[PDB]
Amino acid sequence: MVVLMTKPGTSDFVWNGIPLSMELNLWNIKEYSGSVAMKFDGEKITFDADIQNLSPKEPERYVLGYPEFYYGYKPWENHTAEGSKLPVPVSSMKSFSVEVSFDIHHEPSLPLNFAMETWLTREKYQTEASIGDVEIMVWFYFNNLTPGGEKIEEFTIPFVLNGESVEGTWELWLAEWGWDYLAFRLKCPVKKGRVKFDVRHFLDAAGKALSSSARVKDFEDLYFTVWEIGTEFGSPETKSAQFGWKFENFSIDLEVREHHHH
Amino acid sequence: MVVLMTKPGTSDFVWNGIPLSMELNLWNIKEYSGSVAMKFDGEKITFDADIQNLSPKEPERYVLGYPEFYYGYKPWENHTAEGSKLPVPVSSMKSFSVEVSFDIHHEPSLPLNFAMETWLTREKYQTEASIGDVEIMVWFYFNNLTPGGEKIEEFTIPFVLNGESVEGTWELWLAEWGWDYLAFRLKCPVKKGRVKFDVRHFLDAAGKALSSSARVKDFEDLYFTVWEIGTEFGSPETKSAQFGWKFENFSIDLEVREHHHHHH
Ligand SMILES: [Br-]
Ligand SMILES: [Br-]
Ligand SMILES: [Br-]
Ligand SMILES: [Br-]
Ligand SMILES: [Br-]
Ligand SMILES: [Br-]
Ligand SMILES: [Br-]
Repeated sequence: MVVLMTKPGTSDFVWNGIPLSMELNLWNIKEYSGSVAMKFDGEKITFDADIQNLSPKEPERYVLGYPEFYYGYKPWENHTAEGSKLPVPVSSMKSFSVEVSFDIHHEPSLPLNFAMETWLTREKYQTEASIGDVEIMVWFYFNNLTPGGEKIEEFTIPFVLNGESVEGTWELWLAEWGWDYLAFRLKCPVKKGRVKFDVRHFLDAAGKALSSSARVKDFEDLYFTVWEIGTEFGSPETKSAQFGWKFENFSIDLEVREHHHH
Repeated sequence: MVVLMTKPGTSDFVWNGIPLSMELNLWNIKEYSGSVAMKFDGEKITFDADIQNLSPKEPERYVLGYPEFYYGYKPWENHTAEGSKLPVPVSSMKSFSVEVSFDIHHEPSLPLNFAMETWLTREKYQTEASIGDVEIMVWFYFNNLTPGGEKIEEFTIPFVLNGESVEGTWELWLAEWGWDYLAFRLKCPVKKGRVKFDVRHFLDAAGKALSSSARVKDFEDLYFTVWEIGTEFGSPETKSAQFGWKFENFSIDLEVREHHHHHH
């Protein structure tokens, strides 16, 4: 299964029996010159960009794009690969373990992160996120890039790094924009390696942080729609972007609480 | 050569052609029960503690002990293993690279660090440290423990981590006690791995930080007496300690400055 993209768009693929979507996502790019290439070869997914003459569509949104791949339904795209077990309500999720090997390369000054995210929505199949909805980001890497909003808390969350169980300190950045923006940023970023973690830990911390919010009142009743894996890049000042990534050894294990458990 | 200790004290040993001293150091423990064991087997050095009924000698000093090994002369113990190249004046040191593989294990609540250190003295073989002398610690790991004094600066200092060159951010903690206490703490602690770094880089940052000191007058003229490698542990509320460590693949490389003979 060789799936290749050289311009913005979305393609579905199957990796280790998991149905997924790849998105060469340049959402906030107005214009550009150069090259972009996304490829899935059956064993791995890679992305490379060597783009110039950049301008943002909306300078206030800061980042330029998010080349990624995802499991589940992405609301902003009205899209899901066939056979995905997502969306599921947050209350029915016992655990959601994600495993991936990664390598991030970039031109040194480039604002960039290695971020994973979900959209928590009131309705199962929304086409946007608004007041009452949540965007939860998990940053494993960052370079000359700070999350949006303000740092409100710090959480200790375990994960497996290169087969070793480690306790990470995750900064929580909150913003009350069109929707609720929550970004958990690892204090000690990792550019390459293999990580294994349970998304449930980030859902617990986010529910606890939103426990006094007048906007997100029924946290556990929201639908966990997707799990996106990619790199946000750029700033309103970025005119040239040279970077890429490689993802390998990918696996997801979703545990849903049902009547036969216990 | 097998070196084994099961109570506080010192023993000399030779590792990969390097003369060293091991110290089962419980310096601030007034009393204890349970087991302590330090061992060198030719290839590695290990320590294990399963101690209870702990009480400090001086509660104000906070930590309970520092089981360690060292290269050179430790002033407080008036001791050196035969054949060490230290003490040397700081000005003479071009480079002092240290390499070690380490694994620290401990009960989760235990106050503990993986800290390396030197004592910078005015005279070559002092028996203690006082005003004008410096204590410089390098913390690669910490658990439920903060260095003494206050955070006065942050420094970018490179090191090799698991064969990859990295640039650590180190907090500098400074305290004006009986001597000057300086502690460089890695913002991103590592309890297991392989590290290679140059002590000269920490001395350069310690020299800058102490540039306008009324106590420390001439940094480069002081003697670099020792390089201690161990784990500080405990607190005045610590009643029992369960932890251990293992150190392997140890090497040091001292590069001294060359002299040019003047005829006057
Ligand atoms: Br295409
Ligand atoms: Br690059
Ligand atoms: Br961390
Ligand atoms: Br997991
Ligand atoms: Br233990
Ligand atoms: Br660091
Ligand atoms: Br180095």
